Amino acid sequence: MIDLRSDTVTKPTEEMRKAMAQAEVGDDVYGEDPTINELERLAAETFGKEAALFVPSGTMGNQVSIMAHTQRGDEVILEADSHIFWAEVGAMAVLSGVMPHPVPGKNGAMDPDDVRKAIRDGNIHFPRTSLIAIENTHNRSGGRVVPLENIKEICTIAKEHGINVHIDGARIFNASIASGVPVKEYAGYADSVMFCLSKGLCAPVGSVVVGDRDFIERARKARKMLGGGMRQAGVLAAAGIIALTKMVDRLKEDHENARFLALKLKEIGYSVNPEDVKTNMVILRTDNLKVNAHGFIEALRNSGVLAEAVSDTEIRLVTHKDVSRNDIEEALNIFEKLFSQVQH
Amino acid sequence: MIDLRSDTVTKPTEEMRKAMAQAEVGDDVYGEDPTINELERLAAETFGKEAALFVPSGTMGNQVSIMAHTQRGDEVILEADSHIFWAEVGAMAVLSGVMPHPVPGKNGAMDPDDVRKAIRDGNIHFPRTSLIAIENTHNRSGGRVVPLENIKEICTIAKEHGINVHIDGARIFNASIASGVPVKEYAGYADSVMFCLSKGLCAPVGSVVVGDRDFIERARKARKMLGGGMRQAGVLAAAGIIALTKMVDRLKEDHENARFLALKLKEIGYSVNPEDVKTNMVILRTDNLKVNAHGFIEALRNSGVLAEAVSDTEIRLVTHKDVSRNDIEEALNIFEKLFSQVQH
Amino acid sequence: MIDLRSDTVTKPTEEMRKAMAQAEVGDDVYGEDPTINELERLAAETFGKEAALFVPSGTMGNQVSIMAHTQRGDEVILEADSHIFWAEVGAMAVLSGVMPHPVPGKNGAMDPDDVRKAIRDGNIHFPRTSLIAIENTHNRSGGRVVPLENIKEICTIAKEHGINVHIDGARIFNASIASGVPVKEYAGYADSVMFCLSKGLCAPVGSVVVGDRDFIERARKARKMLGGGMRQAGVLAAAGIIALTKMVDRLKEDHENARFLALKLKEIGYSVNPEDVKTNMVILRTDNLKVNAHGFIEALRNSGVLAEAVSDTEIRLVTHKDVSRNDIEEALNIFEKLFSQVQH
Amino acid sequence: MIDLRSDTVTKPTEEMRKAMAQAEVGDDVYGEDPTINELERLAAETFGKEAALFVPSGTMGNQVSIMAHTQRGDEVILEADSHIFWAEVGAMAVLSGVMPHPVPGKNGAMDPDDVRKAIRDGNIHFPRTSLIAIENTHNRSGGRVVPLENIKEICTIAKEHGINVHIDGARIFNASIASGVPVKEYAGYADSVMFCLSKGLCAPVGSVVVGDRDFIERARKARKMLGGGMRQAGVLAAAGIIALTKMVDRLKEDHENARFLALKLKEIGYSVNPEDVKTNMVILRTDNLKVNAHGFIEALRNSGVLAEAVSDTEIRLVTHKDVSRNDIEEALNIFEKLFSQVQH
Ligand SMILES: Cc1ncc(COP(=O)(O)O)c(/C=N/Cc2ccccn2)c1O
Ligand SMILES: Cc1ncc(COP(=O)(O)O)c(/C=N/Cc2ccccn2)c1O
Ligand SMILES: Cc1ncc(COP(=O)(O)O)c(/C=N/Cc2ccccn2)c1O
Ligand SMILES: Cc1ncc(COP(=O)(O)O)c(/C=N/Cc2ccccn2)c1O
Ligand SMILES: [Ca+2]
Ligand SMILES: [Ca+2]
Ligand SMILES: [Ca+2]
Ligand SMILES: [Ca+2]
Ligand SMILES: [Ca+2]
Ligand SMILES: [Ca+2]
Ligand SMILES: [Ca+2]
Ligand SMILES: [Ca+2]
Repeated sequence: MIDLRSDTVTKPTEEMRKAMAQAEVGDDVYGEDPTINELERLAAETFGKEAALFVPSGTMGNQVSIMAHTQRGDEVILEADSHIFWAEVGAMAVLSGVMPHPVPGKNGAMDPDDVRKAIRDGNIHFPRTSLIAIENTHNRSGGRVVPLENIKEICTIAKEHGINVHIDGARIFNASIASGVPVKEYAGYADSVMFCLSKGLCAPVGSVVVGDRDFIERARKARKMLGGGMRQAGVLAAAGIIALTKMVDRLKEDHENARFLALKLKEIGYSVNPEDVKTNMVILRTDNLKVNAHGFIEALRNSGVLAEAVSDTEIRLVTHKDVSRNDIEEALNIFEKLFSQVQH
Repeated sequence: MIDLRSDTVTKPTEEMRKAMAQAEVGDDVYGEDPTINELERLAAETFGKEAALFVPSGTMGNQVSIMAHTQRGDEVILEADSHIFWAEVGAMAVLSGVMPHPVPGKNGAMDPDDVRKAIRDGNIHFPRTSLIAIENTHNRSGGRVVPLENIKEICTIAKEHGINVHIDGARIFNASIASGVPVKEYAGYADSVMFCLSKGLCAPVGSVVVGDRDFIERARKARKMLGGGMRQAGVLAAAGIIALTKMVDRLKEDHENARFLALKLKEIGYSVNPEDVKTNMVILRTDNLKVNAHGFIEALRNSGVLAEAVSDTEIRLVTHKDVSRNDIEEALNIFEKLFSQVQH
Repeated sequence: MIDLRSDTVTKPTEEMRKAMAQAEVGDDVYGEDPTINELERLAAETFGKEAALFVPSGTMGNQVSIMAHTQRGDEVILEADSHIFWAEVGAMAVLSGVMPHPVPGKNGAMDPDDVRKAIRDGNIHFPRTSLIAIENTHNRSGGRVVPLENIKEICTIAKEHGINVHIDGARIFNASIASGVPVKEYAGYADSVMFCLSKGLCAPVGSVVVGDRDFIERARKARKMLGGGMRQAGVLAAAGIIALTKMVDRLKEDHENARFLALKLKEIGYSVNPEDVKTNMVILRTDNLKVNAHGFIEALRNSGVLAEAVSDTEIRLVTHKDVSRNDIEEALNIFEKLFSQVQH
Repeated sequence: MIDLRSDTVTKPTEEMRKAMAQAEVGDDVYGEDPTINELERLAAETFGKEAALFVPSGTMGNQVSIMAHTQRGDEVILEADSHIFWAEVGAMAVLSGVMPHPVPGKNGAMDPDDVRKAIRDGNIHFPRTSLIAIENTHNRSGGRVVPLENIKEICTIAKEHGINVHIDGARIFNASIASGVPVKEYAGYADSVMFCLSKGLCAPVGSVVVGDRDFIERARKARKMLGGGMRQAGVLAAAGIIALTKMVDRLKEDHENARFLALKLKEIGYSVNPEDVKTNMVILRTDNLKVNAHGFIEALRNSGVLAEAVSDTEIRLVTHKDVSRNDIEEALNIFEKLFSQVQH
């Protein structure tokens, strides 16, 4: 099977497996795991922030950030197709008692004027707007890179109102590799950033939240409440340090493989826009096929290629360390064989 | 002052004042207030439902309905400009732990195909869609009437998936008067309807939720939790019986006054669409004026007319029993004088 | 029927009925109801506070106070048998996301040393203690009066830790009449007090929260969220002004009737402690009877007397304006006849 | 340092470190991690249950169980000193919207008659009792073993009412070793059991929830919402399998070391009851010392022994794999040297 479903399926490198076996550990509830502590120090340093917090998932990273930024009855502005709204189980309503205010963007970029219009006036009928969340890269639109200028303008709006800014940077190193913007420059326009270790950077488990000391203290207590306060989690942090410090540069290979995949899919005749492919994701539309996305996914699966439908007419293909150029070429031979069987 | 801010400002009639003074009362927590019990009986009968529940506000009516229809973490589909999302203080997230799924409609009518697309499939990442809310009339769009066929098709969609349907019928009698659809007919396509007594029907306080016996018992316990469990509330229900049984027919006068207001505002030169005015509300746009909506609201207030801005470029004018045709004519004179000094 | 179930069953006086009929009203959402505004002014003045808030029930009064005093995850210290824990539908957990810390008291008075021990230290495992609630009079223990020195010492403890203090003063005027302590004096040791109009003071609907300006504005927004934001509620406030200004002194009659009831029940042979009866409630124990409290309640109801069991072995009898000494004498005759057939 | 603070401080065995490095992993969000899957199969088999769910902490295990057993506004009966109430950050109120009903027990055993009395009647004022939680062993009382007969009688009560039963079995294998009761026999009297891998069984991270298939499916979705849905968590489950299958028998050594510690502390002159010591915990009281528990903890820390104060007059000592008999003897020499310096 060639697995193009997600970059979460990456398996740990040999260096990571060794580091996990040899990890120096302690009880993180007492702040005594030295490898967790070093991962958090490195993460804060990398992002230009005072403090950092390891969490067992990107979902938890986002939700403790929302909890630490908000009070009950607040409203959170976020992009209408972003992960926090789409695919985090409604946690923001249950855990934090906040409402989402979905703003449809273009490729993850909310028009700053629409962000302005979404902020609630001080009026007894309205929730209090206390948080704006930005996702970079933006998953649903195809791993698109949100321009730094968009983040800067939204930060400017937030400072005018006293509103917190959170970046869902699950794939912020993919954004950085594609744009040349260092992650600490994105992070300078936010109060908090969540970034994942367990996607393209190939750690088996985890993400990190970075921000100011007082915010991270609140987020750490939120983590305890949600159940993310682990014991000898240095076993995980050992792999996370390798992910953060050694696995960023090679994300360029995933980007090259996704672009090559898209170029050749277009040549075959599929509805793909290679010009849209800036990081490790390709959106393929079924408009010129007689099957819908779900039927094409099943046909691919039966032919040895795993992918996911993100709508009835769109499939998402995701590259990562565990699909090589050889694997991409094999997948393309499978896509080529299938095209005459599914074309309209 | 000529008050076009809202139809909530209606004061009780002399008949209502007499009825409140001599209301037969009892302790509603024990179900022993005879006037509450008769109002609920009349309301259930009027709407063709098994049971009904008096509440002190339309907000509480919507929120106990949401609580009784949902579990924590569920999603509620509703129109993106509907009152439950716009102007109920984020209560659905705080009180029920549910997420709104805002669907932008056309004049309050969500496209049924967009409703279909908004229902979550059963994946672990997604909330469970358990409720669809429809607002009729639709406030923000200008008191617009949602077509019965829209409500009917959404009811069919909901039945398929085992999803509940709630009508926010704050102004459902205005809708009925304008469409000719009996309120019982609207209500047959919903599990619950909230309708207000304290707006155009001129009661001083309250709304009523109608629905099935088991739903209403759940909503009654939700009412107790939220603090709507009153004692000798028959004082209020006495005016409510008069509102429900005697004040519906004259809503036609409010509609005629709103249509007259809109026609004459257009003749003066203001940006109004009299063809959009089907019940008791008029939207005026400030696009051809030197001031925005907030500037115009202040100019109007200084000149003796009260209205509200619903955006930076739109004001909402609402007619009701306590603005006569005389008052509308006087307001139009004020609008005419103001036009030369606000015109662009 | 002779109704000893509760003092909530009080019906409005003729003076109240006239006042409701001619109440001067306005839209309370705009702060424009003159009778609500005067009731809140009188209430704040009576209790020595900056501001006040009318609410439709004592439950809502307590719950908006909790919301305005707390953040999600906080803990609220309160007496283990107090109404907020016992009989407010778990609202503090649902609406505010706070945990109760029940402290068993003696006659409603929590030992201040137990309050000290219940305050959480700052550890990551513990909620933040942000509120202490005191109930005076204390309902479940038999309408008992919490000593002023208890309230004073708990106030000192709370001030030390920056913890808010709420008095559930549903029956604070009963406490004041029995103790000689002015309600303003009780209230000076609390941040907020909720007191009821709809119990012994005989208004048909409502309670009032008093406190600081900023707290009351937070509580007013909480009221909007919960659905207590009414329109022309001056109809209710007119009766409330009469309740607050004219119905306090005669609570002495309720106390005398309760004490007479208890003395005569003991003379008959029932298990009652007349020395415990300081306001308008009597606890009767069924330990020397063939029936339990529920069996005795049914026997009483069949004989024309309404009361409530508060446990399997205890019934609560409550006096109020609508049970005269004549009615108490008639109830005692019924109790005497029943004794020979229920006695053990 | 001799660390008697907790059994959470256990470090992974050499066999665990090897197994983590060699773990066969996959993406647990897709159910594709074979080592997680095998751990869950083994756990369900061991406890006689249909299904099992790995979680990153015991706190998360308890809280997803509460979420899966309850609806908003429910009440949970639990022992007044149990971990869910004492030390889980008020999560049950925030995450599930439920109230605790603390019942003071004797050594973790709630009197079944008190459990009966705590169940709420069906009444509009009351939350719905839907869950009873039992903790075995009971931490705060000194690692005490709850008798099987207590669990059986509480199960009997729950079946009469349709109430769910959850065992907080963080240390259920310690209970089993001490009592001879197999864990699947305890579990047969519960709907769910949470047990920890990361305490005495020496895994670095994690716990497991066991129960019926439908309950575990709900708990798995709760885990996704809280942020416990990890990716290649087979690295952790590899150690967890060794913990579950190889580390249970040697808990007897921890019990022998705790009993030896207690016997010799009593001989030295400290206020310890060796007869109370049935598993791996010892409570030492400071009643006969001139210092309180906090001062004694600091004196111990400065002398090379780590422990924790659980009140102002009580310290808890906890044995585990990483304190040997040699370490216990060294700690006792330190306790002996200190006694003349702190005795009253
Ligand atoms: C932008 C963003 N933010 C947060 C998370 C939550 O991170 P998690 O809780 O899964 O560790 C994710 C997870 N995406 C998983 C996925 C699956 C298939 C294809 C692509 N992506 C995310 O894309
Ligand atoms: C559709 C709808 N649903 C619920 C409510 C809540 O009802 P309340 O809690 O206020 O009783 C309202 C209230 N509209 C008040 C208003 C003010 C100004 C202009 C127009 N309308 C509503 O329009
Ligand atoms: C101390 C206290 N606080 C708040 C409330 C809530 O107030 P409500 O939401 O009902 O307006 C009550 C209500 N007691 C009603 C009752 C019934 C039978 C016998 C005695 N009392 C209360 O005693
Ligand atoms: C009975 C019980 N249940 C759940 C948990 C939560 O498990 P956690 O979320 O920490 O993995 C714990 C944790 N006790 C940690 C501790 C520290 C010091 C001394 C003794 N114990 C527990 O004792
Ligand atoms: Ca900032
Ligand atoms: Ca991975
Ligand atoms: Ca239906
Ligand atoms: Ca009105
Ligand atoms: Ca104060
Ligand atoms: Ca009354
Ligand atoms: Ca069962
Ligand atoms: Ca451990």
